[PDB]
Amino acid sequence: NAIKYLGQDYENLRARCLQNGVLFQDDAFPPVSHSLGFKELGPNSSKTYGIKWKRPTELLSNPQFIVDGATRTDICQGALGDCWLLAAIASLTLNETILHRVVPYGQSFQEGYAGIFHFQLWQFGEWVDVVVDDLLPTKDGKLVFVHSAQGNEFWSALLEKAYAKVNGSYEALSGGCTSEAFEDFTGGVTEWYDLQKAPSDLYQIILKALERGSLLGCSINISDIRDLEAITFKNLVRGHAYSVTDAKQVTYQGQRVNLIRMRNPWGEVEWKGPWSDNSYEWNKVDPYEREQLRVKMEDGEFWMSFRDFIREFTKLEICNLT
Ligand SMILES: *[C@](=O)([C]([C]C1=[C][C]=[C][C]=[C]1)[N]C(=O)[C]([C][C]([C])[C])[N]C(=O)O[C][C]O[C][C]O[C])C(=O)[N][C]1[C][C]1
Ligand SMILES: [Ca+2]
Ligand SMILES: [Ca+2]
Repeated sequence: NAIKYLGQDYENLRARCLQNGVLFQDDAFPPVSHSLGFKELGPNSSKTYGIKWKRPTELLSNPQFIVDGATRTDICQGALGDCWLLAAIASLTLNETILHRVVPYGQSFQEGYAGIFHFQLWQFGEWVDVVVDDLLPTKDGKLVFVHSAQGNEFWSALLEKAYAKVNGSYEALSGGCTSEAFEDFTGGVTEWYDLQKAPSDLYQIILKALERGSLLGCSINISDIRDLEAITFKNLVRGHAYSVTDAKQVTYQGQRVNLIRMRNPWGEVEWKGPWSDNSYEWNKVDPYEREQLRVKMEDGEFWMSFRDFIREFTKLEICNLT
């Protein structure tokens, strides 16, 4: 059983709050500016000034911890530089077992609610249970940071808060390494691949990792700084963590083509090249494959051929489990 971060005891705190007729407020990560940050989110910063801390039970009549499962569409980045963390959470959702280690069952805004939630992370070389109160940064009634495509769903917001907690503040999550979040969700072994020097069996390596529920992410290095724009001509985001979410082979004009699926943690802004949602390539695969694989939605998720993937992206990270 996970050891308690800082000795904070989720069930004890919950039961005592319920008995005392109050909602939990977390002394270890309180609803004040120092939990937001120190510079860009510091006490005197423009961003801090516009934020008010509110519980989901203050925002909505019917807040829900999980709605239609804890899935990758639940991860929509807000106004924070934590794409790396969010790419990792989105990948985490594809492995049911590890997902629900990190996100324990039995948490609700109804029976037994007392304004406290908990999550398990691999931290300090231990599996640790981290509590948070459910006060969340908001502006004009909406979450400022991560939110779900399902507007009344809060598990991912609360998880991002717990991860901020262990790192000291939300601002502490601005800029990072996808593999660091991968490790913090698994205790696993991380490896990376230079896509410009990809081994000839990389696609098989990817297939196998996805099969076993390993976590995969990818990115495009900015080799100049940003003097060819943050976004590429074909609508990829440079210096930005994507989750790799599938790998499947289609029959394109009678010939197998290896495809790879990825997801922008923004929940929007997608590749517009071959195999993109509106591309013509889909017209030349058999309708069953097209229907299984293609989803015409601005949801941040899209396909690329593996060929185009290894040309466009520069880095692949894989976190392998037990
Ligand atoms: C991601 O794209 C962020 C944007 C970002 C924010 C703050 C600083 C730098 C970049 N991208 C990253 O965090 C990238 C992700 C990798 C390419 C996978 N990390 C990175 O460039 O490493 C920087 C090192 O910083 C670590 C400092 O630790 C002390 C994003 O969140 N984008 C949305 C804001 C638009
Ligand atoms: Ca959901
Ligand atoms: Ca899409």
